[PDB]
Amino acid sequence: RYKPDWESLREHTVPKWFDKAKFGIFIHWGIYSVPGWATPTGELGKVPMDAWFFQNPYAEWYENSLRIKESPTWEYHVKTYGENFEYEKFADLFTAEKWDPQEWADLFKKAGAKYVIPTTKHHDGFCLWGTKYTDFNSVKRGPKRDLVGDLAKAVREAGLRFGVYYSGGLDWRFTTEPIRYPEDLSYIRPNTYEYADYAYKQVMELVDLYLPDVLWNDMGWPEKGKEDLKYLFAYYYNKHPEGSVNDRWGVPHWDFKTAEYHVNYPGDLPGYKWEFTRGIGLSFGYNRNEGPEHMLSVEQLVYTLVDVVSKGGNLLLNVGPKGDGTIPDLQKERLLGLGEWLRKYGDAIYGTSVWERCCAKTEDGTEIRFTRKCNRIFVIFLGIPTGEKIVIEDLNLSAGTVRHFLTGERLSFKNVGKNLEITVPKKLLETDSITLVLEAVE
Amino acid sequence: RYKPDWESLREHTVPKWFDKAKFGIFIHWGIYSVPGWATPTGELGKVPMDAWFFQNPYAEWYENSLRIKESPTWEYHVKTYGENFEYEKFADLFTAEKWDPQEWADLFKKAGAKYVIPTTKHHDGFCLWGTKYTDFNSVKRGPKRDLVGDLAKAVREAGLRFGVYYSGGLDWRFTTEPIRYPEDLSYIRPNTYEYADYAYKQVMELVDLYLPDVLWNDMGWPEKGKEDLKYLFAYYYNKHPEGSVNDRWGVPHWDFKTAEYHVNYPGDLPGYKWEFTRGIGLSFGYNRNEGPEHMLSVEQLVYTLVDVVSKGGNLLLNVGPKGDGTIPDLQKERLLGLGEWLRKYGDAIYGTSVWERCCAKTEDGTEIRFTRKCNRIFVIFLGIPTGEKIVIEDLNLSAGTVRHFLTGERLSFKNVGKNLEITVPKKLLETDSITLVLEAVE
Amino acid sequence: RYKPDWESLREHTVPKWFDKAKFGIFIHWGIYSVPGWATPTGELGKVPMDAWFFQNPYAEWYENSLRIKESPTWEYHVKTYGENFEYEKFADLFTAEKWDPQEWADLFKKAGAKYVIPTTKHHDGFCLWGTKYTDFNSVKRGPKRDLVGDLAKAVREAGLRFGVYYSGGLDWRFTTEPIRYPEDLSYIRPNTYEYADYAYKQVMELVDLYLPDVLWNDMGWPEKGKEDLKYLFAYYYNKHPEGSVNDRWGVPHWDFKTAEYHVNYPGDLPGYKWEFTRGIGLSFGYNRNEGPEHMLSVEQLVYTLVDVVSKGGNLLLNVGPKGDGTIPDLQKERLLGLGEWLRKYGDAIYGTSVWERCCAKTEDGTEIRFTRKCNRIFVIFLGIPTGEKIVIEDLNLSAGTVRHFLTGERLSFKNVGKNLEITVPKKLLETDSITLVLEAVE
Amino acid sequence: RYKPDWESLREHTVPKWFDKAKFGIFIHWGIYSVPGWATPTGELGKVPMDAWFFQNPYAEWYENSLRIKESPTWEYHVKTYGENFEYEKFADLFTAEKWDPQEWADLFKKAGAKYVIPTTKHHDGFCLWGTKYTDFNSVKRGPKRDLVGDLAKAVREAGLRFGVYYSGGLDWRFTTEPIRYPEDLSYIRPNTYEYADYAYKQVMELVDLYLPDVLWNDMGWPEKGKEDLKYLFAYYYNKHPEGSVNDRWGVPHWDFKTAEYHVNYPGDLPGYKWEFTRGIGLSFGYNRNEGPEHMLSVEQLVYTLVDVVSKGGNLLLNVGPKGDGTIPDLQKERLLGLGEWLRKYGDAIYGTSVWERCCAKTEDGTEIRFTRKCNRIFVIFLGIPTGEKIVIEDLNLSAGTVRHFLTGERLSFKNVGKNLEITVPKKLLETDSITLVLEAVE
Ligand SMILES: O[C@@H]1[C@H](O)[C@H](Cc2ccccc2)NC[C@H]1O
Ligand SMILES: O[C@@H]1[C@H](O)[C@H](Cc2ccccc2)NC[C@H]1O
Ligand SMILES: O[C@@H]1[C@H](O)[C@H](Cc2ccccc2)NC[C@H]1O
Ligand SMILES: O[C@@H]1[C@H](O)[C@H](Cc2ccccc2)NC[C@H]1O
Repeated sequence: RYKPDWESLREHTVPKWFDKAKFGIFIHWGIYSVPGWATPTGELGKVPMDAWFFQNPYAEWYENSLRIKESPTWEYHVKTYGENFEYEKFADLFTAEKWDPQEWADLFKKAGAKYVIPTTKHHDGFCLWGTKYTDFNSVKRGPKRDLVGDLAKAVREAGLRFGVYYSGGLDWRFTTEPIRYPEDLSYIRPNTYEYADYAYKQVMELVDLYLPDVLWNDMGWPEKGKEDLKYLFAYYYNKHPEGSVNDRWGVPHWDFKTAEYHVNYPGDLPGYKWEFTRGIGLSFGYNRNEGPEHMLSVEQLVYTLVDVVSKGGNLLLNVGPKGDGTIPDLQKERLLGLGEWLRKYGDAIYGTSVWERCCAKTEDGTEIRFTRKCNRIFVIFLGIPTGEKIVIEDLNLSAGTVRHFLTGERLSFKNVGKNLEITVPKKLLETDSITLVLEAVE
Repeated sequence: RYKPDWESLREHTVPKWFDKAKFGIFIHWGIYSVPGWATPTGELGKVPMDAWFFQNPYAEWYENSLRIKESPTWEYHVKTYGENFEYEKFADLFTAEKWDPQEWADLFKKAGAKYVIPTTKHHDGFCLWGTKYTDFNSVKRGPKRDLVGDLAKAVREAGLRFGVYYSGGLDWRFTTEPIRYPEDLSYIRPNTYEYADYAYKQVMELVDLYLPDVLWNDMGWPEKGKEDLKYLFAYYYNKHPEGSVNDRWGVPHWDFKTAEYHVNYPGDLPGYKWEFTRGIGLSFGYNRNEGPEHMLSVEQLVYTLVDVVSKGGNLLLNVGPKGDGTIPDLQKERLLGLGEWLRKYGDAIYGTSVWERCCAKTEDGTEIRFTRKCNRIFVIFLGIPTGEKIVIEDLNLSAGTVRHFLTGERLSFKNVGKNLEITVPKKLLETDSITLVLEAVE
Repeated sequence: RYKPDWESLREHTVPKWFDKAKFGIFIHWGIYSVPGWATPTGELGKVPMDAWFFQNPYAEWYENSLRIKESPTWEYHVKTYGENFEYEKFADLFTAEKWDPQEWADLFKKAGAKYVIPTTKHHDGFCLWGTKYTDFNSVKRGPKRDLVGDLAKAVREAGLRFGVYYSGGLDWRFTTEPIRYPEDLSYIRPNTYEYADYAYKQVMELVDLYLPDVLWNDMGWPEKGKEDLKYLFAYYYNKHPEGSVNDRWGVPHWDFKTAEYHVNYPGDLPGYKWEFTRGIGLSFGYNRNEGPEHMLSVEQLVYTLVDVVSKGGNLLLNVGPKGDGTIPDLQKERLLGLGEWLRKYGDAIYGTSVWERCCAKTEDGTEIRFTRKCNRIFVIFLGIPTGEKIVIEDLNLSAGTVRHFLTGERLSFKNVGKNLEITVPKKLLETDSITLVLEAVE
Repeated sequence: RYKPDWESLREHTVPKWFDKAKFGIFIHWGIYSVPGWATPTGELGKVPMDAWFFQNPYAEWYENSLRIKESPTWEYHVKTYGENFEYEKFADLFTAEKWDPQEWADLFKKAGAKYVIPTTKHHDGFCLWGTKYTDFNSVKRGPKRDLVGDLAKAVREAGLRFGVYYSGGLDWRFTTEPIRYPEDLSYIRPNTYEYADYAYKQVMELVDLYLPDVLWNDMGWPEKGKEDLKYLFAYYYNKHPEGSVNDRWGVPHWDFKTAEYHVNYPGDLPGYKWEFTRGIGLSFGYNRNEGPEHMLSVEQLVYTLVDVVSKGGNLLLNVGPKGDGTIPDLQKERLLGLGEWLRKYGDAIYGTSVWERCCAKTEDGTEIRFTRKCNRIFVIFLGIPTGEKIVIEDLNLSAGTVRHFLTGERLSFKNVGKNLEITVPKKLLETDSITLVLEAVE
């Protein structure tokens, strides 16, 4: 039994399943998905926060942007929907007409994901389950359906872990003023006792109805409610020990940390479990303005996951569905392409551990990432070298045998000084897809 | 940007407008205005608090007095309205039948007021705006009108600053026992988390709907809610920097202090901005039992404002309207009379600063008050001397020229020892009204 | 960098070296070592606490015991040393005349310990290093030597890790009344701010002077100083990230938990790192009353270690030296015994991880424990079976091969139903020492 | 009387004398003044903090620097003084052989300073008065003199106000590890209750012995002592109401805020009193490596002061004396320069208030600043224009007359559109020194 205190909850470490899953699908879907619109300005960590909230590239932030008059979103809204059309009104057009959960889970399984996390309530405070705590949810409005639940059955049928995203820190149903600058976030929050009780009841509800594998909170937890978390975590873990919890509660406990786009990205191995999060494009919620110029390429996705994994993390890729319940093809294409590379190279990703170091580079700088599996050292090149002679800078293998991962073919190598040279026959190099993968056994 | 912490809110000082306004109208109007009744016992600071709540001379306290059986109010109520008539029932007779806000603002402008503050919710918890937090408000009951709002438009059209009074500390809708002695106030309060949230939401609502120039709280703020105030003040000031806030919250911040009847009245210059408050009569809410024997005279009003002003304060005079929305003539007379003296002598009051000292007295003790305006020193006599030779005790003017304020007429004066003698020709003395005003230029 | 807050320190998990060490030596050595006397009552968890402190079997508790008049220790003292003989007088008799730190480290290395932790200050508050915060230390009294530092140099040259034990929660130099019942521990403590600073300054000083590998606190941390630990842990981890901290501070953070004698002993796999501690006998400090009847036997030491290791823990075995600095022969014998067994079987102990289950037993009740090392599963019998037929209950191996560990000889086995039967040829059975160890590869 | 609580202390606003003084002298003088060495890296706000403490340009940080092995300061020390030479050894070389406090005060008076504030104790914890709480002070070591008191007597006889600087947040006598990165400041501090008492007792003692006009704390106040400040401020203000306090205590109360070099510098009118501080050069303590290339020029000092004053602030210019007590010539020259300009233009600086705006510029980009004194508006050009035609952008004066300040000569001007043009006859332009100053009366 876990007890309701930080010292006792320290005992709960991140579950083996999570540590091994390596790749998950985040899903930001809500009434904001309907206008599904945002100025695709850039990447968090790259856009000056002085203008960010006024040129918000995150479509889930539509209501906050709409509250800022004379903001691209405001202009777009009045021209498209009209001045008199309140944000909340989108819960009526959000009908998920063409939603098939089994199709999503199927697609996430094909894409190589091992877990899925949908936004159950994002900052606009609209809920995608039949909460008994508010009438602004998907059962009484829009869809008339318990999306969280039906999706949880599907992802589970597909044999995938299911977690929940929940906006503990922000709920615009409790405020009127929009966020215009980062500092605003320190005072424009629900602030009441009532809201702290609401968050607590709602996450308890998610724990009772769905017993998720992950509690992924966002934007901190209401100060007046931080202490409830001792009770909620004990309760949760006691019902579900292999459950997990992220680091965005603003309290002493968490099972794994998080890093967003540029924000918090580790340069080398950190000493704890973490998860990198990002959209395929610049937004989490669907943005009709994003085209391929904005999205990552399959090649880029793979390089990303491999880098995140060689560093001890998991990659939580976000997809942003449309109001009708369909997943844009630009995003479906890319999921399938990552999926495909994972079918071929899964074994060097899933279930792996960090090695002595994460990184290395060749003589002409192709970047190299490492992962472990007991005595087997996977060597992953972000790309496929042209030459057959290959020179890895600063590295000596103690191992006796290096093998070409996809074929098995033993390879010739020798510690040439402070480096290691290996010879890969073009017939092999020609077989790899996106990444030349070697396998060393010391 | 102001931040949600006491140290950062320290930066907000009392707005220039307030410091210069000098005189404001407080308005205590509510369902208590209908019985409009109280035993006119005396002045706060003069009535022994051992009997005060049982002989309450403040008519807005009607419900508290009514809850004390065998109390003059209780007797009067059962004879006039009946045992079976609950206090709350007055919200049905409170119909403001004859209310014209434009007429009030007009009258307050003529009376010389620069700002106005109506009680939006007094201790009986009835609200004079359409709050969404309670059904006991003027839109759903009584008037069927948003009094706060309609009055805010009017006072603003009249070009006057508008603030709000709000009973943060007491709300009898959350208690059943009456206050019988001062000590009772330490435990008979709403006390719940819910009430702290209610106050916070309601003042936020007043800030959102009306963005007042002044947040005038009363009776302290619910202990469980004091910390919200960091957030509310930052929020408020950030929306309205020239906004102001009084000192009755029981937290580290405030823009100006307060003093009631005898309670907290400074003897000389204090080193911060404050505001003296009092009714024209002994009550704030309308009291049909008060006659002129109870009210201040125009002469007394003027002497009061001048004394309060020479000491750095503002005078917040309270008027108590009737249930029909009309302002008793006894009170209208006096407002107009103060107004009249302000038309003549405004320039020695509005926009002034304290001088080296506030006070002085003549040889035969007519009291004298001082105000400044750069190098111009206004010298105000509380009354008009008969003689022409005048002797001001303990004072030497360094200034070269003294002038009779109303005419301009240079006057003859000399430092005669530790005193100053001046000669005012009766033709001049005969021109002043209520106060002989001199003007010195050093 | 770690930051001074529980959330950030959570980032620091137990160092890999500690997780893999499995076996460490504790050393209770102090002026109490001189009288080196205690009644061998029994084991913590088995002696009713109503009598425990009056028949204290822990000899380091001599001063507490002496403070209880008419207690075995009091009588013993009066008779052997006299009434005029204060406990602190032992600091001068504690001369460590025959102490050779390098012999100790040689000794601890032979026995198999991978780390050593001496008491730098026990409840009697005597310090075994030249602290600058007290004169009651080994540099100024007795030994005229920095025991801690001199021992650190030696252990480190033997290639073993060094940690320190510090009695943060109790210090008899700051109290007068002895502990008679467990409940006394709740109010009889130093209690002052001055004591909290002292404790703070002393651990800071140990960090600064010897940068220990483990900070082993005991009896909790002074309530007034609990918040100092955020700073101290951050200070310590930023200077020594591979450093570690136990769980006896009473704050949200720890790297490994502790169990003592019967107290807090897990029956199956917990999910965090812990360490078990006990003496070779019933006391931690030297007890000249203890005979082999009170000590564990090499066989019991071995079974203790295996049991602890199969459950994720480390065993911290305590050694109680004499005031002259020699390690009593009954204890030296036993270390050597354990050390010999480790020489033969250590590869199935050091560097291992837990398996799916920790335990199993033979049809005839010999106890079995498991440990893992990748694909290799070590099956350690707590003793050596007689028959060649071996039936382990409730167990089926999927593994293709099962080898007899010490020789490597493949063995025959088959999953006979819900059990597993293996045949161990007497020649092999006769080869093992104390424990029959098998190796299975899946 | 002030009461010991933030709400009541709010009553104390910044004293009129301080608001009107505008210019003050800071004096960093200590044993660090002896080595008087530092690498002139640059200005705070412009040197990346990742390197800052290893190339510290603030010479008073010598001990911190010395504590970092292989740091310019460490090398410099070892080479010049030796390894066996501890920093505290400088207390004995700090003999102030040529110190004449009255020459200093004469000097500060000529330069224009209206108040002086010497460091009574800097981060190295050496005290420049005969404190009774430490032996590390100027009465017992070095100077054998009460520097603080002797300097207070002199400054006060010169008719200037006296304040004290006290390093409440840092004291290296209580720590061992140096600050290497800004984040260290969060855990490397005295941290003990004993230190909080000490700090408390030492400021109490400065109040008691010299009743300073300003209490200038630095680096925040020990967390354990924050609540002591309610008592101390109340104690101080009740003994000296015209006393004042800066904003580096980290509690709800302060009389004026502070900005340092680039750090916290306002671009336009804030709405509270603040003070700007910087050295004549890059360091506060004497740096014998600094040459004119590192110092501001009299012209830059003047523009600095005008800019600060037009924005509501005071400039606290720092002077760094030598261990013998003489003020280096490059700095004396500059004070005198500033002092001469103040002799001519001071009436447009001392006693002024801010105007509606602080700034404006000429069509040709010469910067302009404004200051007020009732109806008089001073227009200070940061330099002297060449043409006689002067076009100030975005500005219209309602004022009837515009005079050339130093002479009084009426000038011609007209609001040519959105600008204002004035003609300054070269004879006048040639009369001004460093800044063309005009005077406008409305
Ligand atoms: O859209 C949400 C937001 O991007 C947060 C991160 C964030 C950080 C700073 C400003 C806005 C948003 N990550 C989770 C997303 O669901
Ligand atoms: O009627 C209210 C009450 O007089 C408070 C002052 C007060 C003080 C002590 C007892 C009762 C009331 N001032 C504001 C008025 O609206
Ligand atoms: O003597 C110390 C005591 O055993 C603590 C545990 C303890 C618990 C309860 C009573 C006495 C002791 N563990 C370490 C030993 O050094
Ligand atoms: O050396 C002191 C330091 O400049 C503080 C400000 C400061 C801030 C950050 C690092 C070092 C110093 N201001 C007063 C000076 O005496």
